[PDB]
Order: sequence, then C-alpha cells, then structure tokens
Amino acid sequence: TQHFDLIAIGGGSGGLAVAEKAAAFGKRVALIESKALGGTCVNVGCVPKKVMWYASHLAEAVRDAPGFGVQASTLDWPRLVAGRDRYIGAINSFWDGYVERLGITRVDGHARFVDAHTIEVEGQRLSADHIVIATGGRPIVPRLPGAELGITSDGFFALQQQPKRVAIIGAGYIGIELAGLLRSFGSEVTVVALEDRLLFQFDPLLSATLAENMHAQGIETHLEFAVAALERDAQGTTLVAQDGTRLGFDSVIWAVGRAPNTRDLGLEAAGIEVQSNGMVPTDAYQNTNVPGVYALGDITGRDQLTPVAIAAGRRLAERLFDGQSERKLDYDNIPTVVFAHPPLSKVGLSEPEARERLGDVLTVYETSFTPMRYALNEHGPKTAMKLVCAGPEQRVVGVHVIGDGADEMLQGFAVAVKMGATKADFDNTVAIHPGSAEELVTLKEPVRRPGD
Amino acid sequence: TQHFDLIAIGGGSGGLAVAEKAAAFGKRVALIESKALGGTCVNVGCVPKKVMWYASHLAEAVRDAPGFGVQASTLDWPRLVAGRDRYIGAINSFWDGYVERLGITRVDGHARFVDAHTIEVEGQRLSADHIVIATGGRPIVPRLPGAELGITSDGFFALQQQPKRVAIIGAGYIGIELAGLLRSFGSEVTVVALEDRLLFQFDPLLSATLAENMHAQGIETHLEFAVAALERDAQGTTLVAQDGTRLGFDSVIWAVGRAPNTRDLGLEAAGIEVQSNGMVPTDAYQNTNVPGVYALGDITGRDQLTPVAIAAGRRLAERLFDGQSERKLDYDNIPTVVFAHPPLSKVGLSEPEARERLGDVLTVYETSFTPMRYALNEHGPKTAMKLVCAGPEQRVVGVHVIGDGADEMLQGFAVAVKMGATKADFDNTVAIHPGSAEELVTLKEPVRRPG
Ligand SMILES: Cc1cc2nc3c(=O)[nH]c(=O)nc-3n(C[C@H](O)[C@H](O)[C@H](O)COP(=O)(O)OP(=O)(O)OC[C@H]3O[C@@H](n4cnc5c(N)ncnc54)[C@H](O)[C@@H]3O)c2cc1C
Ligand SMILES: Cc1cc2nc3c(=O)[nH]c(=O)nc-3n(C[C@H](O)[C@H](O)[C@H](O)COP(=O)(O)OP(=O)(O)OC[C@H]3O[C@@H](n4cnc5c(N)ncnc54)[C@H](O)[C@@H]3O)c2cc1C
Ligand SMILES: NC(=O)c1ccc[n+]([C@@H]2O[C@H](COP(=O)([O-])OP(=O)(O)OC[C@H]3O[C@@H](n4cnc5c(N)ncnc54)[C@H](O)[C@@H]3O)[C@@H](O)[C@H]2O)c1
Ligand SMILES: NC(=O)c1ccc[n+]([C@@H]2O[C@H](COP(=O)([O-])OP(=O)(O)OC[C@H]3O[C@@H](n4cnc5c(N)ncnc54)[C@H](O)[C@@H]3O)[C@@H](O)[C@H]2O)c1
Ligand SMILES: [Cl-]
Ligand SMILES: [Cl-]
Ligand SMILES: [Cl-]
Ligand SMILES: [Cl-]
Ligand SMILES: [Cl-]
Ligand SMILES: [Cl-]
Ligand SMILES: [Cl-]
Ligand SMILES: [Cl-]
Ligand code: NI
Ligand code: NI
Ligand code: NI
Ligand code: NI
Repeated sequence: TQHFDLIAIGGGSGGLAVAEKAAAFGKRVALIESKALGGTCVNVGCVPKKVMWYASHLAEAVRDAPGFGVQASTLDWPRLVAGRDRYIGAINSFWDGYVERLGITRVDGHARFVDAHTIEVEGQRLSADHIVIATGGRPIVPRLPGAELGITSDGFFALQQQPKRVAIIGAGYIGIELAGLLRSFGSEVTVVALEDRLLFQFDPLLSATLAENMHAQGIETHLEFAVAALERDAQGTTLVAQDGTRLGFDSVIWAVGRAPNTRDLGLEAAGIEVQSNGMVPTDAYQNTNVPGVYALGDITGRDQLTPVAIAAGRRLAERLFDGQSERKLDYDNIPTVVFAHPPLSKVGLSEPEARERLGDVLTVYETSFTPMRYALNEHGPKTAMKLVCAGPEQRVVGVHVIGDGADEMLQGFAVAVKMGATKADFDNTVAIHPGSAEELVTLKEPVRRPGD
Repeated sequence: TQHFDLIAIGGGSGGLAVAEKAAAFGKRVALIESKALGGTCVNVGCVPKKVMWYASHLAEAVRDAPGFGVQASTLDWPRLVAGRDRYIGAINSFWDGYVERLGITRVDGHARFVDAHTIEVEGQRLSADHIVIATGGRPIVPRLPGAELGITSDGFFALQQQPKRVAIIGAGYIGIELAGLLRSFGSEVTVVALEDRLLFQFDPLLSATLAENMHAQGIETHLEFAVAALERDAQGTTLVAQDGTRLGFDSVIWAVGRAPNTRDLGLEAAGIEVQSNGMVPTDAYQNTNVPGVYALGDITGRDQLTPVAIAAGRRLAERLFDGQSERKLDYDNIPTVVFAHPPLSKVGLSEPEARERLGDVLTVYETSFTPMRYALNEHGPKTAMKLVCAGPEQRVVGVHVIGDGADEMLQGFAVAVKMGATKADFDNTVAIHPGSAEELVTLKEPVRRPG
C-alpha cells in the first residue's frame, strides 16, 4: 500500500516492460490498468493490423498466382475478424497469466496521482519509491462539425463487416496502412491529406513511390485537402473541404494523429511537468521533473512505437533496480516499418532531415526496379531504395526502402547504421542473390553529391 | 589477336563482371563464350529457380488464404515454363546487347590455352596481357549403373511437363530447393542423402528445422542412403542403395555436387596448376601460378555463388586496370540463402564450424516460433534462429535463420557481422515490430556457454 518499489500506470507496452523487468529483479511491483493488458498494440494496434495485413498480402497473392501458372480463383471479413480476435485474445490471455506468474499486484481502474508519490484508483491509495507513467494514447477526433460521423482506428478494429466505400482522413502510418488493407480487400478507398504528399515524415522517394503504387491499386487520393466538416448525404456520409469541395462513403476514418492519455492523471496534484499537447517531458533516462516519477512510451513524445516503449521500460528497470545507473535507450536510428502493400521501411534520416541536421554534406544513392516477385505479372508495384550518406567517409545516415520484402529487410541494416557503417562497409559486404536487399549493397553512382 | 588487355574465358557471372569493369576502364577486352551469356545463374541456376520459387510461394499463399478469410481456389507447369523462359530470355538479350554496347570483342566457342598467354577458339589464336578463366561448373552425374536414367538440375529446367513422382539424390542446396519446388506444386517427392542430416554444411538447427518443415509438407526423406544404381521398373525408375534397399519414380534428379569446367581447357599447355578435382588454385587476388592468368568463380573452389564471382571479377578489374593494386574480395562472412519453403539464410559460421575454428569460447543464442504469417493457419512451418557468438565480448561470428522472410532478412546482418558486431551491438539496436527479424536482436538467455 506504500511498500511497493514500483507502480506502473498502464498495462501496455511500456508499463508491462518495466513491471516485468522490475519483478524479475525481485522487486515488489504494482501494475495499474483500466482496460486490457497488452495495451494499444495487442488490442487495437500492431497485432490486429499485421494479422489483417497478411490477409491482404494473401489476397494480392491469389490475384498474382495465375500469372505464374498457379490456378487460383474475395474476403469473408467476419472470418478474418474472428480469427484475428482469437489470436489477439490469446496474447491478452498470456499477459494476464504472465503478470500473475511474476507476482505483480494488478489493480483494475483508472489511476490518478494524489501527490508526488501516491496514486488513487477507485478510492484506493498506493505509494511507491518509483512510479512509472505509461498511459499511452488514443486517436484524435477533431473538433469539427459532424466529426462523430467518422470512426477512428479503434472503430476500424471493431468493424464487424467490410465497408464498401471508404474515406481515410490522414496519410500518416495508420491512414496508409488502413487504406492498403481495405483496397486489397476490394473496397473503394479514397484518402485525403493536409500535406502535398503522402507519408510526409518519410523520404520523398518513399512518398512518391507509395503514391504510384497506391494509384496503380485504384486508391483515390486528394492532397492539400483540409476537411472542414462531415455531413450526411443520401445513404452515406460526405467530406467537406475548406474551399467547399464535396466527396458517398459508408465509412469515414479519422487518422489524424493520437493524443496522450494524460488529461486527468492528476499530474498537477503531483507537480509533474506536462506540455499543452499532453506530452510529459523527460530526460534521456525517462526522469520527469519529480524524483521517483518517470514516463515512458507514447506520452513522452518520442518515437511512438511499441519496441521503443518496451526498450525504454527494460532499461529503466535496469537503471532503478539493477544498479545500472547509466542505462538508457538510444533514440537515434530507430528502425520502423509502415505496413502498406507493398510495405516500406526506414532507419535513420531522410534526405530532407539529414540536409536539415547536417550540412550540404550529403551523398545520396537511389534505385528503382520491379522485383522478381512480379516477373510473371502484368504491372507489379515498383521497389525503391535510397541510401543517404554524410561526410567524406560517407557514413550512412539513412536507409529507406519501399517494395516487396521491405518489412523484413532493415533490422540488420539498423544494426550496421547504429555501428556507424559507411558506404564502404555496405559495398564490401557481398550481395545475397537473387533478392531485393542486395540492391542496398550494390549502389554504384550517386544521384546527388555535396553541392546539389 | 594479341593487342587485347584482357581475355575473359566464360560469359557467366565472373567473366561478364571482369569484362564489363575492364571495358568500363577503357581496356580492350575479348570475351569467350561457348553457349549463352549469363552463364549458369541466368540460364539454369539462380534466376529460373527463383522464378519457380515464387510460383511455389504463391501456391502456398493460395493454400493458406481461406484460413485468413480469403476465398481461394493447381499448377499449369507449361504456363510457368513459358513465363520463366520469356523472363530469362530478356536477361540474355540484355547481356548480348550490353556486351556489344561496351565494345567487348565476343568470340563464340570453346577456348583452350595454347601457351601461358594464348588461347585457341575454333582455330583462331588470341593473346592478351591478362587472361581470366571463369568457365564455371556443370552438374555431377556419378559413374554408377544406370546413372543416365536420372537427370540433373539442367534437366530440371528443361522439363516441359511436371513430373508426378520425383526422387532427389542429394540434400545440398539444389536438392532441397528442387524438392520444395516440386512438393508445393503437388508432386510426390522423396529425397535421399548420404549424410545423417539434410544440408550438412549448414547449422544443425537449420537442418533439424528444415527436416521438420519438409516432413510436415509431405516430403519423404532417407538419411544415410547411398544409391548404388538406378534401374527401370514397371513404369518408372528405382533407387537401389548399396545395402540393397529399393525405392517407382517419374524422374530421378541427381543433385550430388557440381564439377568445374577445366578438363579440356589446355591448362597443361599453359602450365597452370590444377587440382585433381578440377579446381584451379589462386591466391587472395585471383592469381594463378602463371603471371597474367587468373581464375574466378566456381572453378576456384571457394564459395560457389553468383555475387562472389561478380565481386571477385570487379575487384580484379580494379586491381589490374585501375592501379588499385591492393583490391581483392574478402571471402569471410559471405551471406547466402537456400530457397526452401520457407527459405533459410546464414552468414558466418555454424556452431560446429565456430567451435572447430575458435574453440570452446562460444555463447550461443537460439529461438524457435511460428510467425504471425501463419496466425490463422492450422500448422504453419516453424521459424528457428541462432546467434553464434565468440569471446568475452561476444562478437557475432554466425547468424542463422530459417522461416518466413528469411530470404530478405540477413543482408544487413552481413554488413554488421562484416564490421565485427557483438551481441551488445545487436541488443542496443531497437527492434522492428511486428515481424520475425526482431527476434535476432531480442535474444535474452543463451542455450550454451563456453563449457
Ligand atoms: C492502429 C495502430 C497501429 C500501430 N502499429 C504499430 C506497429 O506496427 N509497430 C509499432 O512498433 N507500433 C505500432 N503502433 C504504436 C504502438 O501501439 C504504441 O507505440 C505502443 O502501444 C505504446 O505503448 P505505451 O506503453 O506507451 O502505451 P499503450 O501500449 O497504449 O499502453 C497504455 C495503457 O495504459 C492504460 N491507461 C491509460 N490511462 C490509464 C490510467 N490513468 N490508469 C490506468 N491505466 C491507464 C491504457 O488502457 C493502455 O492499456 C500502432 C498504433 C496504432 C494505434
Ligand atoms: C541450380 C543452381 C541454382 C543456383 N542458385 C544460386 C543462387 O540462387 N544464388 C547464387 O548466388 N548462386 C546460385 N547458383 C550458383 C551460381 O550459379 C554460380 O556460383 C555462378 O553461376 C558462378 O559463376 P561463374 O562465372 O564462375 O560460372 P558460370 O556462371 O557458370 O559461367 C561459366 C561460363 O563459361 C562458359 N564456358 C565453359 N568453358 C568454356 C570454354 N573453355 N570456353 C568458353 N566458354 C566456356 C560456360 O558456357 C558458362 O557460360 C546456382 C547454381 C545452380 C546450378
Ligand atoms: N507500422 C507502424 O510501426 C505503426 C502503425 C501505425 C501507427 N504507428 C505510430 O502511431 C502514430 C500514429 O500517427 P497517425 O498515422 O495516426 O497520424 P500522423 O501524425 O502520422 O499524421 C497526421 C495526419 O493527419 C492529417 N490531418 C490532420 N488534420 C486534418 C484535417 N483536418 N484534414 C485532413 N487531414 C488532416 C494530416 O494530413 C496528416 O497526414 C505514428 O506516429 C506512428 O509512430 C506505427
Ligand atoms: N540458393 C543458392 O545460393 C544456391 C542454390 C543451389 C546451388 N548453389 C551452389 O551450387 C553448389 C552445388 O550445390 P549441390 O547441392 O549440387 O552440391 P552439394 O555438395 O551441396 O551436394 C552434396 C550432396 O550429394 C549427395 N550425394 C553424393 N553422392 C551420393 C550418393 N551416391 N548417394 C546419395 N547421396 C549422394 C550427398 O548426400 C550430399 O547431400 C553449392 O555449393 C552452392 O554454393 C547455390
Ligand atoms: Cl517461473
Ligand atoms: Cl474513475
Ligand atoms: Cl486521459
Ligand atoms: Cl502486400
Ligand atoms: Cl553509354
Ligand atoms: Cl571445339
Ligand atoms: Cl569443359
Ligand atoms: Cl515458401
Ligand atoms: Ni505498500
Ligand atoms: Ni506521502
Ligand atoms: Ni590483338
Ligand atoms: Ni607468345
């Protein structure tokens, strides 16, 4: 009730990770969770999406099979969801049991700080030497007229039936992944975005290639399209832009970012520093401004990814409970995959970023090609790759790929980039043939040198 | 006739590569080819096999689709053959045109040395300052009774119709790849192997997992099985082990190694050292014992891979024609993929090799799991992975993976291993989630420690 070494607020990626490691160092751990263990990722994030992603991968596969002489003949969405939910349910079940197995005290409900070192959960108060905030986020629904006519990614994973005509508002990760899933399943898919290109945070080569692939797949896009309101039309719902432009959808999905769950956490009661956008500032070691209070995962405003939350959690527990006083996560060169169809992946800096952060010091290599996966198909999606290099030695500061296999391609490259790999390091590595990844180690002439 | 800077013998991976780079450095280049440009890889190796591998990936995708709610569905082999060959043709055509574009003097026919710096092709003699031998290999057909009833991998890519009941003799690369192609196309396949495990050269964990995957997909295997002869039976041909065991097959495929094309090459006449197995010894810079004569690719008896022949050739051209007098290929840690279903991949040393070369100093990490690719399927193939580490610092000396995605997974890991990555280097890099590769950077407790 006061004798806990650790209270982890939130049983998602970060909370589970720090609770787990702490418990393994023989600490007394309390874990607070208002909903289901596993958090966003297991329930409404990474896992349901990747399961649905395989279904779309397999659907593309049955379309392309006759081209290779494989005689194949459409989605049963209820069966997909049922299978997906059984699988997700099993991971929830694992975690429920694992937490009990570790000896962690689970507390159901919504935790709020009551002071610098105590929380209250449905009237019950609990103190600890260390309180870790890992409450994650939730999808943003804009304060616009008729915004409630649209659903979010949470709503997407709740859908019991496949919608026929979809509008996706936002072209970040989830907007693009949702678009690719649904079009692959044969829905009409339009995506709209504020920006002049899809996947704005990513390198212009990936953005451009993705657009081509998406256009080729029949996905309608509208760039520089600000949604002013959503309205009800004759059997369906309509998007209304700034200028008055109208768009008959049976589903409109808001994919315009996520907000941190820090609104009534009692942070002011505890004197915890928090930004106007709800992000909780931390140092490199997840320390907030209040000693004994830490934040990790999405609410910290750094790379919004599951393995980032986990790693941040494990290292924090190592720091606090294993006397590894200098232990921290490195937030440079975190690899990521966007599960489009075909998917994309990157580690490190895009060209514009590297040009921002470093000078006119960039040597940039790139290539485009149709992979052998589509050799016997009519119009396969193009693969595109860019190596961003910096300095005379050509340190590789960015690796960017879009195309078949990209989802499994960059993990090892992330290792090399973290080790400070140069172009030479890549080039002295013998290719694997035949495949796509070999293209990253056989780039010859650069497209841009310092001066461009 | 004698004013050539380079004669490349063989228009395969090594010959093309050295000729191209020499030509690019403004040298006068002759390229001798007796058959088609592109060599083995383009015509009867990597490319046809990978084309068919995709058909096989798609057939499996077709099988698995209903489990994921995708309402699907059987191979039209002629359609596959026609598509494959058309794709192959384009690459040959590219090379034909490319060699002409580079200004290389192509010469059709079989080259033999006449002296240390001269070759003869169908009567014409040609000298050069530099002669690169890159004549590659050919499948081995053993000198057993009725060996000729079987076919080779060359014969596999010549087949116009899908065989119904196939025997694969050999559990190296080719045997395994072919077995997996055929089985997913619905043929009956049994593979026999001299060794006690499939893919002997590979790490036991890969071998053991591949056996499991292959058994689960209906492939029958016979280990420690030495075929003594092939005889005709009542429709089909039979395998006879030397103990007497008998196996009725539609086609029998020898996949028992490849022999170097160096028997009728005039190496005697030029004074070039050759081993009894036909391999041509070289130093680290591809130099034979006679100055001006070099060898690369398969006949050198090093890693028998396309990109290895290519890199060796390019680097040799840089050495010879661009004053980069120290340029050579590093033969340590060549990554490779074996295109089974699902494929496997490795870079560096297996556990047995590492103990053999480095001693009782290994920290070995292992994991095994069913990837999310098979989440809604009944019995997906296993994925298995091993990190082989050496020393107290735990340098990564071996990386090994079998399973979905293995074919695109290890290229970047090869770079890291090339740089001398340790386990710490792996663990300090954040995982990509969700996927399989992340398992390689999140291996916690080792299975074996020094001792
Ligand atoms: C659709 C979608 C797809 C995604 N795909 C990927 C992907 O493929 N790869 C990847 O790496 N990342 C992906 N992410 C991001 C990833 O899910 C998050 O980065 C990760 O879950 C963050 O973990 P966390 O611990 O910070 O927050 P969460 O995992 O969301 O955990 C927070 C938990 O705390 C609980 N909680 C909140 N407030 C309280 C309270 N005050 N008291 C008690 N409990 C509380 C919540 O119920 C929640 O369970 C995806 C996200 C979305 C939405
Ligand atoms: C079935 C199979 C699958 C394979 N799969 C892969 C794989 O996926 N990945 C990979 O990296 N490697 C693979 N390989 C191995 C790869 O093909 C070889 O390592 C590569 O082709 C070797 O190149 P090379 O230049 O040494 O020989 P080759 O490419 O075989 O070139 C030799 C050429 O020389 C010609 N020649 C021979 N004698 C003479 C003569 N005296 N005069 C003139 N010309 C002559 C031949 O016609 C031939 O064209 C595979 C091989 C096989 C057979
Ligand atoms: N595969 C993965 O690793 C994975 C998958 C999904 C999400 N994630 C994580 O979760 C986060 C989720 O971000 P997100 O994709 O929801 O959004 P985002 O922040 O990445 O993108 C913002 C988008 O909102 C749009 N937008 C905002 N207001 C608009 C308006 N009124 N009209 C039209 N468009 C408007 C903009 O056009 C913009 O494209 C990501 O940052 C990522 O880190 C990861
Ligand atoms: N994916 C790729 O990178 C790829 C694919 C295929 C081949 N290759 C290359 O080509 C080379 C040749 O491959 P390979 O598989 O033909 O050779 P191999 O040396 O790997 O095959 C040896 C096999 O021959 C068998 N064998 C020999 N005599 C036998 C007997 N009488 N009875 C039963 N079994 C017998 C053994 O059991 C053994 O399994 C490889 O070294 C490889 O580098 C590469
Ligand atoms: Cl236990
Ligand atoms: Cl409440
Ligand atoms: Cl909240
Ligand atoms: Cl896909
Ligand atoms: Cl030109
Ligand atoms: Cl002849
Ligand atoms: Cl010969
Ligand atoms: Cl496969
Ligand atoms: Ni207490
Ligand atoms: Ni107090
Ligand atoms: Ni001459
Ligand atoms: Ni002479």
